[PDB]
Amino acid sequence: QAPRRPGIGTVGKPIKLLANYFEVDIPKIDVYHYEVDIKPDKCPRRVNREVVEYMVQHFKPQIFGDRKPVYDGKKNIYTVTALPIGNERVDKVSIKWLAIVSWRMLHEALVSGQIPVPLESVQALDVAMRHLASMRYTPVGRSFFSPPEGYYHPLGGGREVWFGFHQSVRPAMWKMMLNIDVSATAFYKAQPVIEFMCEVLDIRNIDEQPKPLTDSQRVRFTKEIKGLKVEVTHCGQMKRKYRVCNVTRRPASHQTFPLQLESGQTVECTVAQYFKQKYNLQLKYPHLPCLQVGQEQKHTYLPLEVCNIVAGQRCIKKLTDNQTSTMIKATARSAPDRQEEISRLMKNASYNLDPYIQEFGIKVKDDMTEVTGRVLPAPILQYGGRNRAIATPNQGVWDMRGKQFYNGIEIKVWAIACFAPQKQCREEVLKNFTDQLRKISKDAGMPIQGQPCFCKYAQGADSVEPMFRHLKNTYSGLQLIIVILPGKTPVYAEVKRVGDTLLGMATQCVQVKNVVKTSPQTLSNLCLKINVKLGGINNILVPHQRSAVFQQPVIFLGADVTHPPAGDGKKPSITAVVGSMDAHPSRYCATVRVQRPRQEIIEDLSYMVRELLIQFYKSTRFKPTRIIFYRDGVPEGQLPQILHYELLAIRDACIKLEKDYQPGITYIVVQKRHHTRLFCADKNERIGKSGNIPAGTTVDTNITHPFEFDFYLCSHAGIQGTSRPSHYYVLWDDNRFTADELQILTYQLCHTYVRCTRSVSIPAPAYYARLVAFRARYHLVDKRDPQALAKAVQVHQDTLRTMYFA
RNA sequence: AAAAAAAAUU
Repeated sequence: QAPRRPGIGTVGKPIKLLANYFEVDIPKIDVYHYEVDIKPDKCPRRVNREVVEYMVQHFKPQIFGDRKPVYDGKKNIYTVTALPIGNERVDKVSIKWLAIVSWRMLHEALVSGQIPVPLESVQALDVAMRHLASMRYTPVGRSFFSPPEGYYHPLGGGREVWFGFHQSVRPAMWKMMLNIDVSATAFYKAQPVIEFMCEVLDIRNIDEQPKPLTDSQRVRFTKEIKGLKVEVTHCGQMKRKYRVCNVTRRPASHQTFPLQLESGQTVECTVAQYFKQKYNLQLKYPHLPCLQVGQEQKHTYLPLEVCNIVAGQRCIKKLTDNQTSTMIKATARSAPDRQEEISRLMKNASYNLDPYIQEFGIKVKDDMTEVTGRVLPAPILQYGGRNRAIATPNQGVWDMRGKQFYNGIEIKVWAIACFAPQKQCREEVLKNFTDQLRKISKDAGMPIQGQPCFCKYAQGADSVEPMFRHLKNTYSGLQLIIVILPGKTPVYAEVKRVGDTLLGMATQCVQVKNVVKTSPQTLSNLCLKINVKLGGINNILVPHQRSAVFQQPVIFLGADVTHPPAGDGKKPSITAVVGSMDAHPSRYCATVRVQRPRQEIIEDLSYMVRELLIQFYKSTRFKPTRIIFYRDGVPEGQLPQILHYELLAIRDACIKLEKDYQPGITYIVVQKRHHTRLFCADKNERIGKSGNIPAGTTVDTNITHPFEFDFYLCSHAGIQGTSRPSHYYVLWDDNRFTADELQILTYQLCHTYVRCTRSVSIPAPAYYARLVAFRARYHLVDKRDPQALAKAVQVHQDTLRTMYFA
């Protein structure tokens, strides 16, 4: 149980909106919940649905009547009236009654408040409404897809775009709502394994050179196919499927396995020879490796040429850079375009004609729910210099033109390390970028004075550490190294490992293409990062517009955790907590840890908060009387456990610091990872080419929680596609914020982000936490272990208190 | 890595 919504907000200008939420009308009835268990039970959900379907259609007069039950594909089945089964395990499948779920109770929860929304009742409603979809389409998380028909969008690397939709049912202010959004995700093309391989290795003619793969080629191919299912072609249309657990180092020609004889003895056989003796198949590519499938001890190896990628597998592995861009061009669409697609999808699903939805007397509205939101007023920013200019945000954006940093750092001692080849970045071009940067930096109050003390060309990652060591040895007062990089490169991680964690030196990296073509905007943005890295302040919130929380010392924290990529289970999850270090709030310090893979709870949270509080005290000489904690979204089903642990840890950090130190805690989870979309009802209110809602629009009624304290705030200007409004859930509040105070404060924090003169989509602290976690992933790049991983992530004392993550 | 937004048996 979270705190109750204290009231609704009154600040700002009302704006009429439409939300991809569709009203659901449920009957006030009892539904009946049965358990099904099937043997074997390691089987995919699509199989179980087949079994249950076969069962329903066949055993009508015996044990089903003419009812239309609904099934989740696993263990749960629901019916609108009781089955003539009583209380009996009927029989490879059995059914036995479990419980009654009350939709009457769910209705009352929504208009009363006094009990938590009953999740078993919501679950039964969801299963019922997605039952037909689950048979017609391929289910993926809470979404549905079908194979490309009438379109084709390959991504490269054996991947392609499938279009589909997200569907979920959620309790809202007075009613259950159906949330529908259009969606698109990457799937693997169903094609032979050899063609998959050629795509991922960029081989244009596999018959050109019949020689084994290089080690790099095999490694690259391996990371790509590991975990996928494949099916075999050499058996008479049997087409047995397997999962890939590895790719052999040896060609099929050289790969051996113990061949078991009828007697039970074993002889050594090669894969190539086996396929000849057994299937009378002489391999075309005995130089290519095999797929190891099944257990890593059952020695089962498949030559590539007898294998196809199984149709219909989603790509969980991360997309590359092109891949991602390619996908966005095919999938993104303006707010109005998306708005039409949702509505068309909605009109074309005909939910009220779904005979399952009818069986349960459920009704859904055809039209997007209308909602009134409010556009919050944007805070003004205070700049420095002799004019002390103000910036007034306009549609979520302002600029540095005519403005000096609130506190600008003078830069007299700085170096250039150019890791791009000299021919691609010659001294004259380098001097040109340098001259430009200096003019711009001087205009911003952060003058880079004179010539660099050191400017040298190098190549490769291995050269970073010796050069940086020399630099630290020779210029112990070096303020900055500008590192020039040739595109994406392993030296970046090396520069950050060496500068952030080994030696404690500030570095600002810049792509050579940006050095070669100096745009004013780009150089100006570089100054923003450089100034704070060197301990400057770019701007502050004009102080009089702040929350009453600033009457006393207050600290703002942001927290995030990043998990290792799919496949990786070895690599750790990373936890990051940042905290404000002044009263503006502008400057932040960071803490970071490594922990058990996949754990969402921030395990060292108490330790981490304690460090931040101690550092806050060192810097301001006050103890905060309040702690405002912004937590990145977690999985809904785990957040009671998350909250219980983390709220206690934060409390513990205070308690373990000093007797009688009890600051008030506000704990807010921020979620961008959801499918709620908001559109202007009035065409004329749409902003930009993308036609999105204005930066600052806030919604805290109608589509939000029926009794708890949550709101949507779209803090940023929509540049492309359809904006995602961030969702804020208040899980704890000792500080008794009113709605306005907390919505305004959250919005203001989106204007304190140092890396751009724009309101960003989440508060600065939460955003910095993400950056910090991402930087630590670079520190771990390696090119006893648990103690070694913790050390790799610990940054040097000389940068530990700086904003190295900007 | 100037930056924000943006789609996710063998």
